[PDB]
Amino acid sequence: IEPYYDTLQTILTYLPYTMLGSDSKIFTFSNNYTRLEIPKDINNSFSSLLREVFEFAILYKQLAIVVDRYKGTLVSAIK
Amino acid sequence: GGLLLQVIQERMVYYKGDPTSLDFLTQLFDIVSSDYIGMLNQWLLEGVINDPFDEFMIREKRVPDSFMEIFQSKSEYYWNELFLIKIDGLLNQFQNSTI
Repeated sequence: IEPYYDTLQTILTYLPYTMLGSDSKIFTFSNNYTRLEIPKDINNSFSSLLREVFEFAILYKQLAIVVDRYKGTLVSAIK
Repeated sequence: GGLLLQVIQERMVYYKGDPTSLDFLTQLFDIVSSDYIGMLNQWLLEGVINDPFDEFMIREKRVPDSFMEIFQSKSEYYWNELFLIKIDGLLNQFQNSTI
């Protein structure tokens, strides 16, 4: 199928850095880490699958932002 | 000087709900304060001030040599004026007139 199917193992090379909520050479965050742009040269199927995988990355990034922001600011003991 | 205890206590308010951070801050406060407790214990058990850094709150002051003969006669002013309480270094526990 290789000759008849074109798409960018290379994804798995740069995927761990994106999963940990960090910028990547092929995946870039924007708008205060609220959306992630899937590049060109990722055909329909792979993009549709990644949209499910990238849910973890964005959610974890949001949680990390919250933890880093409210680490020692809140006064209430419960929070 | 003695302002460190105030900084730790101020710092400890934000981490009052965090178990590990509160444990570390409490341990640090306990070990750091031990010298101050030593001074207070000696003062209340033997009536002697020891550490010459002027850290302790109960400030006993030396009479000048020029007035030694005067203060020996009027010992009332020696025993009523040359012992003071340094208000800057007091914790909130001692922030009470009767204590």
